[PDB]
Amino acid sequence: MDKINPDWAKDIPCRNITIYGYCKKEKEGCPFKHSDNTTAT
Ligand SMILES: [Zn+2]
Repeated sequence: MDKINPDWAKDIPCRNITIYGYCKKEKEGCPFKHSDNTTAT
């Protein structure tokens, strides 16, 4: 599996958001949907 559609990263929370509650590297090529604006369940 070499092709990865954004739908994959957007379905997997980054350890940053999960552990640090923030992904300062989000601005970088860090994979996953790091959404820290729309706080939802
Ligand atoms: Zn990240």
